[PDB]
Amino acid sequence: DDIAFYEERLRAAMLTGDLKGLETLLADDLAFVDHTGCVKTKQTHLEPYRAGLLKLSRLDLSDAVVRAAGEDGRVVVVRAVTAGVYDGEAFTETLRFTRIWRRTQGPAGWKLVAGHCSVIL
Amino acid sequence: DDIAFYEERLRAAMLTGDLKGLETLLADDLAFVDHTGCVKTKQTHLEPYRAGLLKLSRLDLSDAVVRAAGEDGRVVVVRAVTAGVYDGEAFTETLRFTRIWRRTQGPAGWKLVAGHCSVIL
Repeated sequence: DDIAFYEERLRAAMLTGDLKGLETLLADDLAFVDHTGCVKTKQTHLEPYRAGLLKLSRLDLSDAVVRAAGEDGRVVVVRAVTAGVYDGEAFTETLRFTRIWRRTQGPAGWKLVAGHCSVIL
Repeated sequence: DDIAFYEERLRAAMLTGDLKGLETLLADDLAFVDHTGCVKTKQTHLEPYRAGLLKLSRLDLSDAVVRAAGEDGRVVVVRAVTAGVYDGEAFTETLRFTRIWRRTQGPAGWKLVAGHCSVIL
């Protein structure tokens, strides 16, 4: 019902490095565009978390816009102020995220089918 | 049914500056993230076309990925090689586009509810 629950779950899993949490939230057909415009799969997307190459210290979301793409699709567009370490280097980055969630059944929930992030300039 | 029809319609409307075509394809609740991470509405998104401030000469799409966000949502992630004039200046830009289409009824079709574009680096 409320995509805020899943958005918050995702934020927590990313911030805490909860790989199992991330694996649960992301659909296996994930197509995720990264900040260089490269299209990543679920396994390539989660690799930095799984290797310990990405650790986030800050992930502050604001200005969320939510739209419906039918009863079973939800778009979330949000501003994210982030900091952490990536590939051995401290970083700070401010991004716009677009995320597309699909409704899932069996266990009633939502999973992430696609997303895009790019820097806010 | 085939989101390729609407993707191709959109490509043609953008390339030809068909403002009415664009107005038909874009939902009124459009949230579109531009290449600086700014979130635009349908009216702010179409303004450069309507003013004659953006004219495209090239819009070559490739490597399209399509995903379903239920029966009534479709995600398209595509590489776009573009050129034109914007605000009086010739430009060339290569982008990744993410587009989220919703199924519409009455006239059976699809309209764009959200999107994101960023440069491929």
